[PDB]
Amino acid sequence: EAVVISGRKLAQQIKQEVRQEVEEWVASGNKRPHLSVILVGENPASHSYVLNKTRAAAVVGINSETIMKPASISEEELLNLINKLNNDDNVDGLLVQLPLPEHIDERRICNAVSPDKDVDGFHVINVGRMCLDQYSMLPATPWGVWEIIKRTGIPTLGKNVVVAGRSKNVGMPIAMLLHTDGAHERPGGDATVTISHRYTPKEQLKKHTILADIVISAAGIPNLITADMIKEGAAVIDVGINRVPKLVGDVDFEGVRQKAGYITPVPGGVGPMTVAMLMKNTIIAAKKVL
Amino acid sequence: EAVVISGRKLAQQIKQEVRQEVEEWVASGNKRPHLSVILVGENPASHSYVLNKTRAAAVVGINSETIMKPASISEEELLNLINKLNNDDNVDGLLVQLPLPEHIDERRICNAVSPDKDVDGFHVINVGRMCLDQYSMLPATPWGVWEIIKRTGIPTLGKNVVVAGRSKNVGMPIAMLLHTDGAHERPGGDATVTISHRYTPKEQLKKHTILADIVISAAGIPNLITADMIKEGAAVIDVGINRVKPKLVGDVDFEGVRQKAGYITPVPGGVGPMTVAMLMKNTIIAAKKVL
Ligand SMILES: Cc1cc(C(=O)N[C@@H](CCC(=O)O)C(=O)O)ccc1NC(=O)Nc1c(N)nc(N)[nH]c1=O
Ligand SMILES: Cc1cc(C(=O)N[C@@H](CCC(=O)O)C(=O)O)ccc1NC(=O)Nc1c(N)nc(N)[nH]c1=O
Repeated sequence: EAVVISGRKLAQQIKQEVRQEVEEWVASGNKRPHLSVILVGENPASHSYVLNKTRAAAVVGINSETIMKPASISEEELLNLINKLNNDDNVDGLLVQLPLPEHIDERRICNAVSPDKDVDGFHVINVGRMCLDQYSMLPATPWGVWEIIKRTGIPTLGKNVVVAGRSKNVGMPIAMLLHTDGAHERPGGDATVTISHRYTPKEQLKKHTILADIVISAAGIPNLITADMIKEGAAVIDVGINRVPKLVGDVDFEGVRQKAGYITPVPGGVGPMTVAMLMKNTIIAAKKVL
Repeated sequence: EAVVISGRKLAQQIKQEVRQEVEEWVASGNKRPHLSVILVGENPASHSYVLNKTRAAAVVGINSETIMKPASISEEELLNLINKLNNDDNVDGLLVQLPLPEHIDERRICNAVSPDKDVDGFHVINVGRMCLDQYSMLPATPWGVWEIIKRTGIPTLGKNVVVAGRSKNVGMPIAMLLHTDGAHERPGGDATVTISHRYTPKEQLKKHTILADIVISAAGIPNLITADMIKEGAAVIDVGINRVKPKLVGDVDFEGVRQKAGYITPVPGGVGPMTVAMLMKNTIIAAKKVL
């Protein structure tokens, strides 16, 4: 039967590392880290995820504030607010929660956060440095998927991996982290990564996943990963979070639970790892390590 | 037998289009374009390739110069020279031929080239924008691989593609272009892409290539790709150039794969000349200050 990897317990340890690093940093004379979160509108999942992020900040010793603005805000007003925070010497990390209303250019907003405060890793310089295997702020969900793999001890070097999805914030960074060189400034997993997306016929997904030692699902389709697509003993990691009055991942949990070696549940899987790795990035930003 | 795609022929066509675009740019009352290539050291492959670039410049009506420096120059001296050329209004495109000596940080050098003169697409901003499917200077060899595919009508949407190699200048951009969305600012191929590299076990590589409608080899390994790894009718594009009496071959077993592939590029006369052609396109793009 498949080990159900506990995302809640792993994030507990990571957060414990952070609250210790933060306390050593404060004890030796430095400012306590501060994270600002800008939240636009009333997406219930957004508010819920921002709340998780600020609860986690408080219990690791990081100060935080959530600036909530109505969905009717103009792009120029958001860019003013971003620029004021970029110049607030108290603020170490600044992130704008996505998605943003249709009339606001998301990519303009992301590049307007100064890269030293860009704990999300969404600024184009952070994306480019990540893609060159340089030291960077790693985006939180891809770094969480990576930490799930590394702390569970699942090998990646020379192994086959399939990512479902190519979004610039989740799927593509996961694929980048997993195929790249262990020896580089920012190490990678040295795996053999296949990238599928909305134009991958399901038949051809199955022919690649049966070869996969690690299937990573970040598409947002319920029941996309089913037991006949996974080989015996493979690790399956569910980034998708779907509402079907219930919440489920992209994997068919019960069926793949029999077939797989490892699996991550939804909720309680990658979710709390996203919040944990954002805490790492905030203290990294407070140190001006980069 | 397989259709052999002549990269030499396609590149000379494209050079012709660039030439017409330059003459019109000049006839409209604009400065003739100028490309500067910086060459460090005496790698003979590097010298041969820069010579091919400056020849193509002359053919398409672009002024050029190669500035050769000994390998013993310092990083600071290269940056002084690069800053000089960034500030020369006569200079439209500027590239530093890779690889550089171990004491020169390649990353710092590529980021030192003004992004508007960055005809290699190597500046971290161009890399970042390419990886977000924004408009950017595409690097030359990946763009040549893309043109070979598109100008031959070889379809990519929903197809399986395997890239052998993951270098930031060649294999990674090729895999980024091929797997990304046709509907974004800079369109992608919408393919299903597998990236293999030096730790991919040869038997596992084979288990992917057999599903592949396109195989692209940028590993630098003679006879890496052999006819039993390829499915029938597939396209096989040989990015590698290996020296193996001295002879030049690709990563692909040309004669063997010739029999099962639907398409194939030769080495030499394949991707190489396409690299030089797309650099001419990027230089007229840079001269026009379009990005
Ligand atoms: C998907 C997700 C879930 C959770 C979470 O808390 N998941 C729990 C369920 C708890 C519940 O059900 O409420 C679980 O899965 O266990 C936290 C975070 C994210 N993802 C993001 O936050 N992405 C993101 C973004 N949208 N914008 C910016 N700027 N940066 C970002 O990283
Ligand atoms: C690999 C290659 C081959 C040829 C070529 O002429 N091939 C012919 C004959 C080969 C021969 O004459 O031996 C053929 O394949 O037939 C031209 C160009 C490159 N590649 C590069 O130049 N890459 C590159 C780089 N190294 N540094 C910077 N800054 N920018 C770059 O784009």
